[PDB]
Amino acid sequence: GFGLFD
Amino acid sequence: QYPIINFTTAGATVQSYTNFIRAVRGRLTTGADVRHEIPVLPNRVGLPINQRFILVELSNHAELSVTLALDVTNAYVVGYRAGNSAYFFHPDNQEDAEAITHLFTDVQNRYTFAFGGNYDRLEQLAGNLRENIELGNGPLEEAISALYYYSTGGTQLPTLARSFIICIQMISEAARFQYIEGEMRTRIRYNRRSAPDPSVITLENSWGRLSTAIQESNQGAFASPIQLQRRNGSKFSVYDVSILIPIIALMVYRCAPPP
Repeated sequence: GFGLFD
Repeated sequence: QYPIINFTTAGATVQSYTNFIRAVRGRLTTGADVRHEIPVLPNRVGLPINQRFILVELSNHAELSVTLALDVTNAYVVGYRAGNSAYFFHPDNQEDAEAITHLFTDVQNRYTFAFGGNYDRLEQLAGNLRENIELGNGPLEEAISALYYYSTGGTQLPTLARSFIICIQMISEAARFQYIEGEMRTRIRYNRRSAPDPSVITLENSWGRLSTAIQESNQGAFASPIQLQRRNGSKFSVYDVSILIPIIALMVYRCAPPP
């Protein structure tokens, strides 16, 4: 769930 | 002796680095305290000295080894040993000063730096900000060598400070954040070395505040939003623990969990 930072 | 976890930069892979970070997390936390699926580090209050530290033994392709000591209460580096010398960051208080006397007890030469290990101070000494210090397996390999050669005059202070900045991010911050672990995995996978982007820097800066906001939340809802940055530097706000469960792996103890 790293899309938060893209 | 305190628990020891080994890692080498020599032939490092995504998997070997992942195994390492997972092992570090396993020795930092007990499983007793997990909130919204996120483990909490042991409370410093009443923590017996025999449970206070873990050791990370780092080796590199140059066949050099150093051992970092991490405080279990915050996952941060407090000092290191190389051969017959050990060096400790300036302690914040008398209890911490006493605590570090229990580390590397047989070392011939013990030194405490006059400076602490916080980034603001290390960046001043390094002459560079985190945004201009490359991270990756090569940087870590180089850092281990620099730490190893400090006692004999081979390493200048700015290089020592830079080397600490590298180690702290690739070990402590990676242990604290799956996201930062992921960032280091990517660098290893592609043998790239690059400085951390704003998302990484802002997470590092916010770890304490995120820990408190999560622990003091109302059923997971933050009273006050926390501002973070995206990779391109743009700002966004976090309002709830939910979105951070995949991002933060460890929290510093701030309060008891509500009934």
